[PDB]
Formats: sequence, structure tokens, C-alpha cells
Amino acid sequence: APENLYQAHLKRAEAGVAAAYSVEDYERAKAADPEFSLKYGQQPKLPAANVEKMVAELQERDRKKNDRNAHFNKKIQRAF
Amino acid sequence: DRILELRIATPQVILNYALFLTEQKAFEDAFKVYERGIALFKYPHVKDIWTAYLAAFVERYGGKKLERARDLYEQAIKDAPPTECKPLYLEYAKLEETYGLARHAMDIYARALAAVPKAERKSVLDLYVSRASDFFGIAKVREIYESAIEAEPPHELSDDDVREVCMRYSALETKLGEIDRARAIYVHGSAVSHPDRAADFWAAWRAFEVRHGNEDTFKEMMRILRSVKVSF
Amino acid sequence: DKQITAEQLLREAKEIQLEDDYKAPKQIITDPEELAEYRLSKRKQFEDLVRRVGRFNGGVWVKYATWEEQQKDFRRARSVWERCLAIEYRNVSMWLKYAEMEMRHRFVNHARNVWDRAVSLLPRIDQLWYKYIHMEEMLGNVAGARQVFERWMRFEPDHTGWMAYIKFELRYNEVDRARAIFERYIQILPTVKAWVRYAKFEMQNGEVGLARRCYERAVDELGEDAQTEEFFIKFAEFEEKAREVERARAIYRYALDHIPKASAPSLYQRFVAFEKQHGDREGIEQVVVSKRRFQYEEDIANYDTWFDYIKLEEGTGDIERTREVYERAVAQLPPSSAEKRFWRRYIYLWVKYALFEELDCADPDRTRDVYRAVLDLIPHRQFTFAKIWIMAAKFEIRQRNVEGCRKLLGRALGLCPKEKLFKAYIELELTMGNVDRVRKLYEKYLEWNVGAWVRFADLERQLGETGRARALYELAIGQPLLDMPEALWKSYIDFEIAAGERERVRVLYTRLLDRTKHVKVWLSFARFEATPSAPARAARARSVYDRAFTTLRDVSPDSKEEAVLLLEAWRDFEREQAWSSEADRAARVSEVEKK
Repeated sequence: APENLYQAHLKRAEAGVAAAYSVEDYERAKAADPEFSLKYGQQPKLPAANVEKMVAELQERDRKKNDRNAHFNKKIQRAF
Repeated sequence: DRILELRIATPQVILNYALFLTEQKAFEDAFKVYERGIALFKYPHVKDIWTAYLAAFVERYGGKKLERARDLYEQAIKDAPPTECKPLYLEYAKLEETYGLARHAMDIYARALAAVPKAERKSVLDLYVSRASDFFGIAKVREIYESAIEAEPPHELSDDDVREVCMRYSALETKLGEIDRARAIYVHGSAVSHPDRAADFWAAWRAFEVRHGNEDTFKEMMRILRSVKVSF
Repeated sequence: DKQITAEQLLREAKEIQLEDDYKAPKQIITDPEELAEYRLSKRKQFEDLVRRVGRFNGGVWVKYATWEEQQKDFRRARSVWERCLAIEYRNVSMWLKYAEMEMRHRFVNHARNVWDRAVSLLPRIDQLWYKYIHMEEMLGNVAGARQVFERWMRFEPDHTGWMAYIKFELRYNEVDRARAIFERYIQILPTVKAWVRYAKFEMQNGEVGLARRCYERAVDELGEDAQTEEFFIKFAEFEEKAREVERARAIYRYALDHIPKASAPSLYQRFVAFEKQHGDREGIEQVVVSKRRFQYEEDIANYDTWFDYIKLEEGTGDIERTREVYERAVAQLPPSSAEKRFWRRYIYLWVKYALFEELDCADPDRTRDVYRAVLDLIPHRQFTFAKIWIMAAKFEIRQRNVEGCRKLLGRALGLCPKEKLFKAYIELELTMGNVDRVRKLYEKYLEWNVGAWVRFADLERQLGETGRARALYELAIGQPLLDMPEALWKSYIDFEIAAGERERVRVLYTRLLDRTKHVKVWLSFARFEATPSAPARAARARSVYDRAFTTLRDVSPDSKEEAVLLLEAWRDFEREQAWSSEADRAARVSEVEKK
């Protein structure tokens, strides 16, 4: 369900902000950067670790995760 | 109220505060604090303060505040899980029988069996039937029986339970002298009863037909039990 | 010994394992130029499959592109994803797999570009926007995540989109930004959900005058269509956890005023839940009782809830209220004049109002009024409630209106001839000691009855008119209408035995034996002869038993159980005889037995 996997997307959002970033991290990145506009496109100054964070984060997700006639009926006893 | 302010409380101090104002006969604040505590926790820790509050109202306002009594009961019902609607439904039936009217107590028990688990619906149905005997008699108890026969799930009662329901129904119908309705009830219980474990059911039916049945119905006995022995 | 059912053979066929294919042998493969040509082979395989099946059935470009990603060839895999999307760009699954390939290999500007395109082309798939925002905040790029949230808000998402934006700005403890989003949110989707969520945000936030501000602003801005249940439920709960309960009472009322009372059940039960704690005892009692009254007022627009309201008012002390409630319950005449249950219920409810005016109201004039209303609304020529007459008579008797009770009794009599009414009236006539009117009433009940003659004889005996009572019993025996009464027979026998007359009882016994040959009657005659010289009594009892067995023999050749019971009783009494000799008891028992 989009509501089910939506609260699971918020699971992932709040979990990953609790897991990969901190408030002084964020606020000193900002303190270096006055524009938090019209700067769209230009990549922002952030630590090179951040990248693998995302990658590792999603890769984390990863480790959580006759012949054809058997499947057919196995749909029907399922249903019938 | 400082303990209740910070939510460091349990059923214990709720009950304690409430009784302490009960003995200073401050029943009104006891009631408001019961209101505080009931929402202050969820069950099964709200069962005990609910028992105390239910009793504290029953004791003091019987016959004068029946409407708010049933207010209390109804909200206690809709917060309580299926696991303990039994004692609360019993309290509600008891008061609205003693001070109230038998008809809405009848519908009380109807609600209870509609609401309690199958495995104890047996002991709740015994109560419903006996109270209906006291207050409405023959046709009403018969309708209780058939209400306990025609209930498709999730109203489901157990085959051994429905077995002895059918047993009681025939034992009372043969009592009143309308034997063939009890014949019908036994045919009903046949489609539920695998014979091999329930020898008492078929024993009652057979020795029953020996006194009220004929050899045509006896061959239909060895035809029905035949079919069921084939069926399972 | 075992036979051939199907299924087992089918299982055997399954065991025969078909030709599921054996895995290709894992020959060791060198990495250089043996790799490259395996890659040529598998890429030509993919290009062949893709020119065949690629366009018409999806699935294939994902395999091709994940393989090229396994080869760590991302120029090639990006071209495979671009050829998927050149076929069908409206598939969100493909945009997701493309951008995720790009993300999981730290190609983050490439991923941003895929997201920009996916989110430009399908701006109505929320999930694209979510995953773009998520990718940006996983890189700790919250300015970029926020700019994606701004673009998304431009495409006007649902409540969940604006709520996710607000939660985003909260996650970085930016409550000024989240507040500006709430401003925009409640403007864009102007809703009760928008406003109550705004106010929940504020009451979490630290601001309670602002949460009040946002409810107030919801009713002014929202204006119309802020009239609804959950808006007022939320107003109530807010001002409740603000401990402004007078504010909350104003809220609950102004609601019930404005809300269509069709919508009122939940709001009103929750208001009851408010008064649960904060109200006063008789205050909340007033509230619930009033609401019950209108409940019944609409439900009659039902005798059991009627009696229940009677009980509620009577227990609440409100006397005039209970009077008016009984009045309204009697205002509902039975529309179906045939159902004895409903008319009986109506009579019991009016009798309940009667006992309320009688015991609780202390008004005997109002009691006479209620009972006379009951007497006039009950169509006696069809409806026969002796109970109403009896209770009215008791009321008139306690008040000592003797002639009044007599009038009401004669009224029920000349209206609906009733054995129970007549018997109670005669009881009450004996309770005054007016024996002559009692005789006249017994007579008028007889002319309209074994017990009428029986009660008249018993009265004459309780007056000592044993001769007059004996003549009355003789007349009772002489009429052809009460032919086979054994109960009046029992009464006459009892009067003859209590009157010292064994001989009158004997004449009665001869008449009773001549009349009906019952074996129990024969036993009773001989038993009367038995119970208190004693040897003469035993001898007379024996003569009776012998004549009885002889008669039941010559009259009842099949009725063996009758004479069998007779002989059983005979042997029992023969063993029970106070005999001066036990050998005589043995011989007499043997004589009774051998027969």
C-alpha cells in the first residue's frame, strides 16, 4: 500500500537522518554556505562521505531483501 | 494530581486516590479521577480501575442514574478487548436485570455472545438461556437456540459446544412434548458431529428414537449416521 | 496389495523431474579477452532478444541494463536505460531502476539528471518526488531536497505531500520554514485536515495561543465548510488539553448549535465524555437525561425504553418530569388493537404511573384520576384486565372509600364477567365482614362454577349453618350441570367428616360408589373408615375392601391396574393395622397376598 510503504519511506527518511547526519553537521555545512537561491544545478559543498552514506544506506536495504503447472494450481488453491 | 500530571501512575495509585476520596465520601472527584485514569492507560491495566469505577457507580447510583450507568458500561465496552468483555457484560446484564427491564437485558446477552470469544460463548449462552427461562419462557429460549444454530462466522461456536447446544435443545424440546422438532435438532447436530469421538450424541439420539421413534425413523437413523460416517 | 491411484503417479512424474535444464558448467574463465568475448556473446544475445521482444513486452531492458551494470559498464547501461525510456517513458518502475542504478554507483549528478527528467515528465507520481527528495537528503543536501520539495509543491500534491514537506523542515529543526509551509498548505488545500494539522503542529511546537489562533483562523478563513464534526471535536480536545474547559463548553455547544444534529451522535457522546470528568454529578445527569428524552421524543415520532425513561426520571428525583414522561408514554395509544402483549404492556405502564402517583407523589386524587383514565381507555367489552379493577379497589380501600371500591367492583362485574375479579371481590367483601352481600355476590357469580357453590358451603360452615350448608351441598348434587365433579365431592365428604358424621359420610360414600366406580374413590372410602372400637373400624374397612374388589372385578375385567393398586393398599393397611397379635398380621397379610 502506498500508505504502508509511505510510512516505510518515512521510516527510511527519519531513520537515515538519525543514522547518517547530525544537527551540527547540518548547521556548519550551512554556516559555510549562505545560500540554503538561484544556485540550481551547481553541486553543493558537502563531505565526500555523504555519497557512500546514501549508497550504503540503500545497500543496507538490499541485505534485508511439472514445474510451471505447480505454480498455476498454487494460484488456484490460493484463490479457490 | 502531580503523579497524574507527569503520567508516572499505574492502576494502583488511581484506585488508591479513588478509594481515599471514597472514604472521605468525595465520590464526585473519585468519579472524575476514574475518568482521568481510564484514558490514562490502555488495557489490560484499565480493567481493574474499570471494575472499581463500575462498582462505585453501581453501589451509589442504582436506580437513580441508570442512564449514566449504561454510559459508563458502553464506553467500558468499546475500549475493552474481546478478551474480557465477559465480566463487564455480566455486570451490565446484572444491573439492568435487577433495576431495569428484561427485554434490554436480553439484547445485552445477545450483544455479549455476539461479542465474546467462541470458547466461552458456551458459558455465556448457558447464562442467556437460563435468564430467558426466568424472564420470557419457552418460545424465547427456543429462539435463543436457533440464534445459536444459524450464526455463521465470525459468530462461530465450536462443534462440541454446538453439539451440546443441540443436545440441550433436544432434551428440552422432548421435555415440552414437541418431539419431532427435537428430531430435527438432532439431524442438525448430525451434520456437525463426526461420530467416532462423540458416541454420546448418537447414543442419545438412538435411545431417544427407541422411546419416541419408529423403525422408519430408525432406518433413517442408520441412514443419517451412515451418510455422516461416509462424509468426514 | 497397493493399487494405482493417480496423484502418487503424478508425484512420480514430478520425480521424473521433466527437463528443468542442468546449469551450465562453471568452467574457469580468464579475465582478459576471454572475458571480452563472453561479453560480446552476451551482448549479442541481449541485442537479439531486445530487437525481438524489447518493445512489445517489458522486462528485458532491466535485465540488459543490470547485466551491463554487473560488467561495471555504465556508458553501456545508461544507454540501455535510455533505450528503455525511449520506448516507454511513462513507466515509473523504469525511471526508478535507472536512477537507482545511478545512485548506487555514486553517480549522483547523473542520478539528479534522471530524477529531474522523471519528475518533469511524470510530475504526478508522488513516488518519483519522494525518492528524489530522499536521495538529496541522504547526501545531506537539504537545500537541494528543499528545492525539490518546492517544485513538488508547485505541482500541488495531496495532503501527504505537504505533510512530508512540513516533516522535512521539522527534521532539520526549521520551524519557521515549517510554519511558512503550513501557511501555504492551509491556503492551497483549504481543509479541516489542513487546519487541525496546523494546530496540532502548533500545540506540539510550544505555542498555545497560536494553536488557538489557528482554530480561530480556520473558522474565519475556512468560514463555511469548517462546520463539521472533526473540526469541532478537535477544537474541543485542544481547548481541553489547554484546561480552558469553559472555552471547551462554549465550543461543544456552539457546535451542537451549528452542526446538523444528524451529525450529533459522535460529537454528543464525546461531550458526555467531557462532562465525565469535569461536569458535576447532577449536571451530567441532567445532560444525559435530557438527551434521552429527545431520543425517545424522536423514536416515538416502543414500550420498553418507555419504562426505562420512567425509571430514569423517577430515580432522578424530578417529579414533574416523571409525570410529563408518563403522560407522553400514555400519549402513544396502541395502533394494533390485537396484540395482547402490547396492550398488557400499556396497562402495566399506566399501572406504573398509578403506583408512582400513589407511593411517590402522595396524591390520591391524582391516583383516582390515573386509574379512571386507565378504566376509560381499556375497551372492556374486548379487553379484560381484572388486575386493573383489583388495584383500583385496593387504592379505594386503603383510602377507606368502601362504597367507591364497591362501585368499581360492580363496574368491572357488569362490564366483564371474571372469575378472578369476582373471587377477589368476594375476598374483599369478607375482609369487611358483609356476609349477606357476600352470599349475594357468590350467587351472582354462580348464575353467570364448582368453587362458587364450594365457597358458599364453606362460608355457611364458617358461620356454623351445618344444616343450611348440607342442604346447599344436596342441591349441588341435584343439578344436572355439574355431573362428574370429584372436587365438590371432596368438599362434601370433608364437611361430613369434620361434622362428626361417619354415617352421613357413609351415605355419601354409597352415592359416590354407585355414581362412579373409581378404585381411588373406593380406597378413600375404606381409608376414611380406617382413620379414627378400633376392631370394628378395621372390620368395616375390610368389608369395604372386599366389596370393592368384588365390584371392580365384575365391572372391570381389563382394568387390572386399578384393583392391583387396591390390593396393594389393602396389603399395606393390613401390615399397618395396630393388631394385638403379629401372627394375625402374618395371616392377614397372607390372605391379602394370595388373592
